[PDB]
Amino acid sequence: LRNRLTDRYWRVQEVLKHAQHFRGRKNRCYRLAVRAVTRAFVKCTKARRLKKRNLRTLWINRITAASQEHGLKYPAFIVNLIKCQVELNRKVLVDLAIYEPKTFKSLAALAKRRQQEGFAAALGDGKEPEGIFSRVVQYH
Amino acid sequence: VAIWQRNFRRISYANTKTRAEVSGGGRKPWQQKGSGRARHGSIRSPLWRGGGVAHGPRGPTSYYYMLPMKVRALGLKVALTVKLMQDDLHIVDSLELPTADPQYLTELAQYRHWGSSVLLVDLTHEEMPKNVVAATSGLNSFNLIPAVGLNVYSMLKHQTLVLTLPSVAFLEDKLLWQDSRYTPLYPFRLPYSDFP
Amino acid sequence: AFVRLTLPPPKVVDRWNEKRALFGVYDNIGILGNFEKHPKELIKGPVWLRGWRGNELQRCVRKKKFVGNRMFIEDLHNLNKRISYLYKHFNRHGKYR
Amino acid sequence: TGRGTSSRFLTSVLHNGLGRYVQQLQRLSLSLSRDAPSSRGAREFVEREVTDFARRNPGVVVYVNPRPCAMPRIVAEYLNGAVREENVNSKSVEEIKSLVQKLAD
Amino acid sequence: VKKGFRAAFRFQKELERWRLLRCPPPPVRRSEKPNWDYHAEVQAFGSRLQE
Amino acid sequence: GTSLDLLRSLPRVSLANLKPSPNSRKRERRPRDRRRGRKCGRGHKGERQRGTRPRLGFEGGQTPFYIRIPKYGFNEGHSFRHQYQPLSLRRLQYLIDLGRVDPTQPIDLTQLVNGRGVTIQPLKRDYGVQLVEEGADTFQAKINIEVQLASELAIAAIEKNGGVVTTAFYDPRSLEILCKPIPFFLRGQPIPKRMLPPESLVPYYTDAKNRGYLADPAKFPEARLELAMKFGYVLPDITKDELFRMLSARKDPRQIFFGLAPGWVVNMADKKILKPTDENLLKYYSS
Amino acid sequence: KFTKSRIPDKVFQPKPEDHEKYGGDPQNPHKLHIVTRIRSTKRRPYWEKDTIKMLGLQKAHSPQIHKNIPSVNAKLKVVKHLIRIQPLKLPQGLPTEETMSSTCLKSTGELVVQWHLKPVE
Amino acid sequence: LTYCSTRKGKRKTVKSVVHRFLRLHSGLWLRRKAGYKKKLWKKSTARKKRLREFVFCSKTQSKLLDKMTTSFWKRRNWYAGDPYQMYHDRTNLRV
RNA sequence: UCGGAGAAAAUCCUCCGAAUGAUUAUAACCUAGACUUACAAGUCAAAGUAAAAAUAUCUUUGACCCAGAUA
RNA sequence: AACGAGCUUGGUGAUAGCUGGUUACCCAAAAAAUGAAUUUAAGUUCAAUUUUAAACUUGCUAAAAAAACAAAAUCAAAAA
RNA sequence: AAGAAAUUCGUACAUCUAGGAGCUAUAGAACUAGUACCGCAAGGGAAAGAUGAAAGACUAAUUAAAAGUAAGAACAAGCAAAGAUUAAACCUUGUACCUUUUGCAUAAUGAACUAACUAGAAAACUUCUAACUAAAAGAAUUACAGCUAGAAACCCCGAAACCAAAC
Ligand SMILES: [Mg+2]
Ligand SMILES: [Mg+2]
Ligand SMILES: [Mg+2]
Ligand SMILES: [Mg+2]
Ligand SMILES: [Mg+2]
Ligand SMILES: [Mg+2]
Ligand SMILES: [Mg+2]
Ligand SMILES: [Mg+2]
Ligand SMILES: [Mg+2]
Ligand SMILES: [Mg+2]
Ligand SMILES: [Mg+2]
Ligand SMILES: [Mg+2]
Ligand SMILES: [Mg+2]
Ligand SMILES: [Mg+2]
Ligand SMILES: [Mg+2]
Ligand SMILES: [Mg+2]
Ligand SMILES: [Mg+2]
Ligand SMILES: [Mg+2]
Ligand SMILES: [Mg+2]
Repeated sequence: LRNRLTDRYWRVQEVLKHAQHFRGRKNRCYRLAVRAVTRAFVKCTKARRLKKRNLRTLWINRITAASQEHGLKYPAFIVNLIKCQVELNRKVLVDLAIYEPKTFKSLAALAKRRQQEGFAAALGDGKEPEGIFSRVVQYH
Repeated sequence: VAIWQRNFRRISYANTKTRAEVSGGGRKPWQQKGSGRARHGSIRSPLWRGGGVAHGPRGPTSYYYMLPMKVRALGLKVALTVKLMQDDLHIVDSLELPTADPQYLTELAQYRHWGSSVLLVDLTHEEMPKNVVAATSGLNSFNLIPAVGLNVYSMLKHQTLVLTLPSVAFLEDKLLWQDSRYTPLYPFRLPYSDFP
Repeated sequence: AFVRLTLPPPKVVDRWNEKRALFGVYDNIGILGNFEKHPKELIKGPVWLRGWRGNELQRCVRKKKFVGNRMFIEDLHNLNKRISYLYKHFNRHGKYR
Repeated sequence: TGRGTSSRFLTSVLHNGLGRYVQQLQRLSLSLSRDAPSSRGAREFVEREVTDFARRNPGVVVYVNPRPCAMPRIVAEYLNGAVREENVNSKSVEEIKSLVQKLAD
Repeated sequence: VKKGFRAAFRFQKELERWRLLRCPPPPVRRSEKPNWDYHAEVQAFGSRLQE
Repeated sequence: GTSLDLLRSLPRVSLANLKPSPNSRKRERRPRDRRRGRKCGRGHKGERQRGTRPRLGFEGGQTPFYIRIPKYGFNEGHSFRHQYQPLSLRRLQYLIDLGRVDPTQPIDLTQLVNGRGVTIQPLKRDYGVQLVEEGADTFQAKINIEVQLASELAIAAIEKNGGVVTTAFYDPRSLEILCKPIPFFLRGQPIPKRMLPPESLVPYYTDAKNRGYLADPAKFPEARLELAMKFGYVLPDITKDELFRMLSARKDPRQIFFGLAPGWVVNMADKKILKPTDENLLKYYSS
Repeated sequence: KFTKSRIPDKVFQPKPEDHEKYGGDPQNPHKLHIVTRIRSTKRRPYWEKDTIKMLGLQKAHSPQIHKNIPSVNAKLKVVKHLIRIQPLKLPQGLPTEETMSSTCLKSTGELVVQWHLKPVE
Repeated sequence: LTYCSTRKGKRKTVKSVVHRFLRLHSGLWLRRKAGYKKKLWKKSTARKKRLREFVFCSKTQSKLLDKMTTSFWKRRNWYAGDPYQMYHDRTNLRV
């Protein structure tokens, strides 16, 4: 045996250190531990993408709850705020709903205000002048 | 050159027995079928404890090869230049010394800012002075060789080179002969018109 | 895996022993000595591979050619079998035809 | 590895920037070998860059210890009590300078 | 017995880590530990706070 | 040389600072990692993957290409054909100009070999050197040269400048001694006789037009003049030439060296030549 | 057999109502095309794959400027279904060396030569 | 073939190649046409002429014949009066 | 095994033949460029030269080795 | 103590176009399973593909008329 | 597939008993032993040991350290984890590995687990790096820019059988 590997202790500990919080022989038996660690790492990597999407779903639910309190559906709240040139994102809208209820009510009133102008505008046929809150600030 | 000097002498005596050379192993251990075991034909196969080695060292092995004669001569010229340009070469008229005490030689090396190890070259082994022979005999890092013994590897191992004036002429003659020479019609040990 | 629980004794190497200090001397015996001797003549080793190199089949055949007539019966039988195995490997087996 | 590891919340040591900003790195130690190939880049760092780093950061105490050494090592200590150690073995001058700045920040 | 001094040396460091966990050392003031100069540290204290 | 000045600045060269020339070493790949491990480059399991594919030239069972072609005597008798190293007049002039061949003395295969102008391999069926016409236009040397074969144009160039060319036959044993005389001398044998040409080559070396060494001298003047008229030059009377004695020198058909008779022993060590006195031996060598 | 298709010429002969709908004059035709890839060439025949790379439309929703000349149009007709063709419009004229660095292509198809990022005022 | 021979440890020539093909030094190989001596009474005159010719070998065939012969057969031979003297070299070959 | 024909470039798809003879104005040698083709084998051919004073006309197959027959 | 032919050793590392296996990381490219011959169809050799390096110049898409066919591919001027 | 000879070369380290980019208890001899044990016989054929200067100092210590257990059974829900979370489990996401099968796994093989051992090897041509260059090579070889040297390569286990001599 001229040349025998002498570092196998540390190569084994590379895998087992990640497996110590498993249950069963997965947490201490290298042949089983290595297979489990590889699935845990694959799950972690794919969960990084999924985490962003799940957070957005949480925000939309929380925004729907907040807007429904004032009588507005989620699509009405979002689109009409956009039509007012307000670019607050869904993550920030949740922070305002939970921690700034008075400000969020103003946004609901603004969104409903713009929504009503749109209803009148469509029936207006274009002869009627544009709504006060329906004006767009141009940029160049 | 230095790698040639190290690797052309090398013979490794590492060996292992193949499955054919380990004691026993002739009979088939158990039948192919109706055993529930892995199939085997000998208890000395590489998979077994005590079996033969599949690809191990085989017998005495040699690493012999030869660098071209011009290449090996060119290496010595490069090594001599390196010692001179790096202020590690010291030309001396003769190796005569006042005393035979090895301490004197070591002290002189310190005084002149020579290295921890010194290589001393003399023209021929037979005529080398008695005083230097005694001094170098007991010194590990001061080594005395004749001119025919000069080589690249020893020059690298020793920090400073000491050449006598006659040795320098000897060295120039042999090395410069290598360029401006013909290829050999037959080995140079045989008589030639103008070669000693 | 299990590891030593103690440090092994330190290895002490004398780099200036006579063998290490004088390694390489007379490797230029030919060019610096008028070519009376070739440097290979300074190689110490088995009679059949002094100043020679080859693959294992060549080495086995060379040993038999040199000292085959002075070999023990066990050794010579093993050497001859090694030749036939290597002969079949090099001349019939491999990726490249 | 998230569930196999610890986590914490975003924080500062002592409300670091509310009133005035204080540099958390307070001590750097550099161990060198005078004559060793692996410590060459660290030796060049001391010759050229260590003095400038010390002047730029007057609140960090820098200790340079040339001594017989197999691997050069940088030890960084912070005000909160954390200690970080870095192997500098055979790194170029730029890498060591780049790493040293990261410890300060 | 596998060849090598290095693996033995590595595992010694692992042993030290385990020993510390089981029987943690009694805390010692930084003045006792190496790489300490009182005069320089005092000046750095002032410079740190911009005072 | 500024490069040597760079060495002055740098640290000492030693066994710890050595490096091979860049790109002088490729990497050896072992089948251990996933890239080159696994199937290890042998492909899927089969005859080739197990290492037992048929021999080179086997085409899967159909009659192979190298066997379906008829046998024909391209190389019949190849090892028994005589080969002549070609020496051109261009190369001969180059050697004379650089001093590697001495035009003052007669030129034989030994002189050409000594000056490295030609490389002879007797073991590889060389029977000597043939003069080759190439370079004839620019050849301007007066030379006495002995070759095994010669061409009409090559002979014309030699004679026009005032030199002499003869074609002589050396047997395989004689050729080796002529090419490398000194190794022969160290053996300690007496100089052997030179065998006459095989019956096939007798007509060639007994013909004046080829300047054969066994040809009739009386027929040389006619042959020499004929080339002069054919190739438009005036034949030079070489007897008047001061170096006529050297130019006229020719070896005896049974002599290998100019001044050494068959049967002598060359004692190089003591700088002596030993000659036999036994009558029967002298008859053998004189023959 | 799925094969390359030759469209009848009548498809590309417009009607008077078409000019009113899209607001393009049959005279003074526009010079440069704005073309964007809005579909994938996966699951499409290789000839459609080839032209998309020739036209530079490898990335989707990134506009490419092309010449409104018959040879280019022939290639565009091959991949007409995978792209959106919009006429390049120059309200303020061609960009000059001074304004070459201040341009911006609007979603309307207009290449403005002055881009300020300020309220119109 | 034999890559490492028992006695000398060398490659061995396939003599059936040496008995059928001629190697020109440039790297080309010559051969005869199969059947050029067979059943000539039923072959057309043009067919017989095609059979009589010496023909070159392809790159793969040349590569195979190179593997099946040793270096001795690839050397320069200076035969007096060689009839292939001119065909051992390539002229005006740009490629 | 190969050739002819339909489907029409698939088929265990459907047919006819060939391992030919007849016919003779006897049908050379040499040589550009091409076809066909895994390889092997198989096709067409200007120019030049030579016999004569229009080609052969109907319309296919077996390699290497090895044995024969001769001048 | 499993005889269509005992057992042991040796030849022997028998041979196996068959089953199984063939141990670090990173980067890049990638066929196709088509045609031909083979006691050949569980294999092999050649073509074809693919690939690395090098040389120097046109390639890919398209492609009018116009022929060849019968009354969407082959060919590929100019251009783009 | 096999394969000469003629003919050239070679005084081999010489001196005295030396040497290792050989193994270190599954290695290196099968070996602590041809023993124990197995077979009527020929024959086959193992395993293992570890204190200190002193045991005429009571036999040493050293190590979160393998699997396995114990200390400490479990608590709706699910390839056993991942995202997370104030929170271990609850909520959400998620059809074990290898090998093959057509690129397909709810297929079919193989794996109770731990430790150690356990499988790519050669230089004809080609490429890269250098020496010298119409010549290169330390004799025999190649050469119409070559020649010389270096570096770069082609696995493991497994039959039924066949033959010789013993029992
Ligand atoms: Mg999403
Ligand atoms: Mg055996
Ligand atoms: Mg047996
Ligand atoms: Mg077996
Ligand atoms: Mg063993
Ligand atoms: Mg030659
Ligand atoms: Mg062909
Ligand atoms: Mg004609
Ligand atoms: Mg029985
Ligand atoms: Mg086998
Ligand atoms: Mg098969
Ligand atoms: Mg058959
Ligand atoms: Mg074109
Ligand atoms: Mg043992
Ligand atoms: Mg044992
Ligand atoms: Mg445990
Ligand atoms: Mg659950
Ligand atoms: Mg089954
Ligand atoms: Mg390898």
